Amino acid sequence: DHPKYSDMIVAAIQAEKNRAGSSRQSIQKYIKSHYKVGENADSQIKLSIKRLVTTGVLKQTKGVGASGSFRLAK
Amino acid sequence: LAGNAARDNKKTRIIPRHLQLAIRNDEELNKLLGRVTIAQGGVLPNIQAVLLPKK
Amino acid sequence: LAGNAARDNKKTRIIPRHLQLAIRNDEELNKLLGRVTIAQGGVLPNIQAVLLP
Amino acid sequence: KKPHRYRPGTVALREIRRYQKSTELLIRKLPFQRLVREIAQDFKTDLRFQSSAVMALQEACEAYLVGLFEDTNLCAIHAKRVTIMPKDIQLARRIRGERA
Amino acid sequence: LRDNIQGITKPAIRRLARRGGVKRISGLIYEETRGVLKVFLENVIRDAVTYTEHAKRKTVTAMDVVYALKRQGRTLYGFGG
Amino acid sequence: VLRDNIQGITKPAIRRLARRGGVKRISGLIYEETRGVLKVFLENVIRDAVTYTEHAKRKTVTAMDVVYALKRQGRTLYGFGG
DNA sequence: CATGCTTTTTTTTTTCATGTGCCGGTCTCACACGTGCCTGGAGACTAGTAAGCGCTTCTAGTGGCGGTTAAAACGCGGTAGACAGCGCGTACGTGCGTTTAAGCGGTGCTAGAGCTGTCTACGACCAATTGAGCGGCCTCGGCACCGGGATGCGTTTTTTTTTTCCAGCGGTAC
DNA sequence: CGCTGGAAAAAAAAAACGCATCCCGGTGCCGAGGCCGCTCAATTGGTCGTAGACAGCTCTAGCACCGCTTAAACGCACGTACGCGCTGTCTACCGCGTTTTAACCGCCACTAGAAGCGCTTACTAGTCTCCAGGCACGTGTGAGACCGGCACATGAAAAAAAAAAGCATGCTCGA
Ligand SMILES: [Ca+2]
Ligand SMILES: [Ca+2]
Ligand SMILES: [Ca+2]
Ligand SMILES: [Ca+2]
Ligand SMILES: [Ca+2]
Ligand SMILES: [Ca+2]
Ligand SMILES: [Ca+2]
Ligand SMILES: [Ca+2]
Ligand SMILES: [Ca+2]
Ligand SMILES: [Ca+2]
Ligand SMILES: [K+]
Ligand SMILES: [K+]
Ligand SMILES: [K+]
Repeated sequence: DHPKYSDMIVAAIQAEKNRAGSSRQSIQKYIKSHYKVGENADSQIKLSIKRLVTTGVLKQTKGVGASGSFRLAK
Repeated sequence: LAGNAARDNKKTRIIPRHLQLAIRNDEELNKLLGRVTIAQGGVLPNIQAVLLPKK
Repeated sequence: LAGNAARDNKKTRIIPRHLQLAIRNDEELNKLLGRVTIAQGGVLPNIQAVLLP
Repeated sequence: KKPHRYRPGTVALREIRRYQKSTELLIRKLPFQRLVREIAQDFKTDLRFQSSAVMALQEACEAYLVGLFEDTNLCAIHAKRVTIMPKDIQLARRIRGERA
Repeated sequence: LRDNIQGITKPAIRRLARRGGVKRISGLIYEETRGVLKVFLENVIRDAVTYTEHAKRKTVTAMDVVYALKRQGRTLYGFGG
Repeated sequence: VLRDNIQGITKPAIRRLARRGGVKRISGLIYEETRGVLKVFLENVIRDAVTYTEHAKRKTVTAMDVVYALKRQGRTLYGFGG
């Protein structure tokens, strides 16, 4: 019942230990444990990241489209 | 049961009221005849406690 | 009446609840089906005045 | 940090609106099924049940109770109360001709 | 029998009474209801089983319940009236 | 043609009925309330009774007509036959 | 009792928070529709009756009449009950953080519901035979109905234990 | 105000008046009870077709079991509103007396219409034969159900601000 898979990601890298790169599986594991979820959530965080990748807000440090690490603009 | 109710009213002959008294006082007959009206039956004497005078 | 209740819920298909709503809202059908339970029917929304704030 | 807290009754009302709107069975399906078989043992053991038969019993039960509550509620209110109590149910059943 | 009648949880009764448009529920009601509910199922099932036994069956059918409820004056639609 | 026999159901007669019902004190409003209920009863029962009369092609309402009618209304009566 | 003053009190607005309602995009199950076949409804007969109909018997339903007298009705006065109001004590509601098991999807086995074919007891149908029990007459005795009288229960009057409501001294705060 | 005594009213006694009910025996009527004679239903005994008992066969559905996760239940802490019990007001109802009414009873006369019975044929049961409408099973695709994210209405709290609720004034009758 806590929406914004944006907010979800954003809160997860935040409470994630200081990195210059943070991986999808390391955030997909935080979001599932710290909030209510389905099972397409794994597949929704996938889509959620690709939108945050797109708008310039989350820029990815290592890797490619899905399997990589992601950082915060400023 | 009616025959008993009649002896209990110094009457030789069962009348409706006897049949009613018999039926309404027997838990099981009452339940069987729950939706039945007995002609000239009257009702069981019963005055709710709170309606009786104070002492 | 059910068909109306369904149009009133943007549903193509009548479901139980529709049949109940139809019946309980029509004085005469209610009275006919006074001692009938409709599977998955629900009850008419109705909160006694004195219960409101 | 201040806590948010609905006044006593505000939720109850919300719950009322919620469940009146809906038709889903309100008793948990298994605990009911066990209660059915438990009660049926008294009349004959090694009895089997069509799942539809159990569901029918549950539809009937919930419907019956929901009904009894509606009637009870009125009895409670009729006594200038808002809180249903056993004596309210008893009146409702006594008048319904369910009990003596 | 664990007294599965406890399986009829407080919150489930609360729920039913909510659909009945009840706002406030005395603690005593939760046991009261279980008792009434039991009495109901006893009376209905008894009859259902009696129909089962008459059919020389070992399996209670929906119809057994349907026919039983009709007798009790609580007719049920949508299980094969 | 003769209307308003419903007043013929006198206050004291209603008092009497309610006494047999074990009522101790009766609000003035009750006497009209009761007449109305009583009327509704007779309307519903007689309607059916007559309907049975008409089906028998009779012009005379029999006790049985009333008995059969009351059975329908779930208010069975014993001691007027069948 | 009009000014003015401070104080609190209720009345208005702000401010959050919620929830809940609405809307896009996606994924499944169940409606819907067809196929193909099987049986139950249709047809066109013959047979047997129920029931319409018209006339006949007589029950009991209607309607009127007039003489009590039981019951309704109107009115008065006075309690005792309905009802609002206010205050006190806690049981009920909300929510949060912790415990549980219902639920879901899945797998495997067979109890038993159901279906078929076959045989024979059982029940219907029918024609003779007859006593049960029906309607109809007649006869006691239960009971209903009275009234008189004894007892039982409510009410009032009087008494009496019982609460209460002023005063007073003391005696201590302005 | 507290603590002790005084007369002043106040449930809690008793003793007196009265009304209603119960209980007793006596008397007079109505219906229960029984009997008789007549009628129709049951009985009997038989003949003939079929309902359903049963055994065997099929295969549906009900059950048992397993391994999850999540939604639901549970339990505990906190405090608000509700129950309800006490106190007090006002008057609606109860009870009872005189005045009114029309139900009740009993009897009478007249007639619908209930109930009955027999004549007759339209009307339904009933049969074998025929066949299509609707059944069980298969297939498809589109509602609608589920989601996650966003503007929506409705609640509960804090704040700000008009609205009514109590201590401190100068002025002018009237004693
Ligand atoms: Ca679906
Ligand atoms: Ca389609
Ligand atoms: Ca005939
Ligand atoms: Ca309390
Ligand atoms: Ca435990
Ligand atoms: Ca005798
Ligand atoms: Ca007599
Ligand atoms: Ca003494
Ligand atoms: Ca002094
Ligand atoms: Ca003093
Ligand atoms: K005919
Ligand atoms: K007649
Ligand atoms: K089966």
